Amino acid sequence: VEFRYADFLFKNNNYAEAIEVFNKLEAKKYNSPYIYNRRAVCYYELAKYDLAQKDIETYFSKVNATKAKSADFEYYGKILMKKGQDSLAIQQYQAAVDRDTTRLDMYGQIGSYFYNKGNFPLAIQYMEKQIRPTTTDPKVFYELGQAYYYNKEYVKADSSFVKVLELKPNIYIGYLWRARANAAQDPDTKQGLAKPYYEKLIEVCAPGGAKYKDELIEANEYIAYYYTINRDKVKADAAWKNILALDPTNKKAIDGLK
Repeated sequence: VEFRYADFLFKNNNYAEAIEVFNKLEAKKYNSPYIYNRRAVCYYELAKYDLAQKDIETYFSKVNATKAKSADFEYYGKILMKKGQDSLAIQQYQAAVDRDTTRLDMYGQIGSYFYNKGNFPLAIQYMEKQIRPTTTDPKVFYELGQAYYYNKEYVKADSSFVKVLELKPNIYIGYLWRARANAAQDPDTKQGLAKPYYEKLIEVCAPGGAKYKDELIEANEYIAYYYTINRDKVKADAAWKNILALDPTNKKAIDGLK
C-alpha cells in the first residue's frame, strides 16, 4: 500500500516527497524494481542528475526485460543527455521508439539534438521520421521548419511554417517564421516577400503590446527599412515610432528618425 502511496504522490508530482518514501522503502528492502525508475524521474525533475542516473541504472539492473517500458528508456536518455553522455542518450532515445513505435517524438528528440549541434541534414532526416500523412503536432512542423531554415532551404521552411499556421490559425509564431523564411528568399528586399507576414505578425501582436516586444520590434524594423528603401518617409517614420513606443532607448529607431 505504501508503494502505492509513493506512486500516488509521484503520479501527482511530489518528487521530493515521493523520494522520501521510496528511500525508506529501499532501506527496508522492498523487493521491487519499480521504485527506482520512479525515483529516478523524481530526481531528474529536481535536476539531481547524478542521483537520477544511479536510480535509472539500478532500475535496469533489476527490471525484467519484458516489463521495461518505452518511457524508462526515454528517461534513461534524458538523464544521460544531462550528464553529457550524448551517444548513450541517443541510443536510449532510439531504443524507446523501438519498444513503442508510436513514440515518434523520440526521433524529434534525436533531431533537435543534432539541430543544436549544427548538423541540419541529420536533424532534418530524423525530424522527418515523425511526418505521417496524419501528423498534427504543430511543434513537429515548427521545429522542422527551423531546421530547414538554418539549412538554408527557405522554400521548405516556409511550407513547413504554412503547416504550423494551418493547424493553429493566426498563431503569431507562424507568421514570424513565414516572415523570416520569406526575407531569406528576398535578401535585398527587392520584392518585400516578408512584408505581408510581418504585417500580419503586428496584426495579431500589436494588441498584447509589451508581451510581444521582440517580435513587434523585428516586424516594425523590417517595415521601416522596407519603406526607407521605397522612399516612404511617412510610413517608415511611423514604424520607427512603434518601436520607441515599445522601447524608448532603441538606437536603430532613434537614428532612423534624426
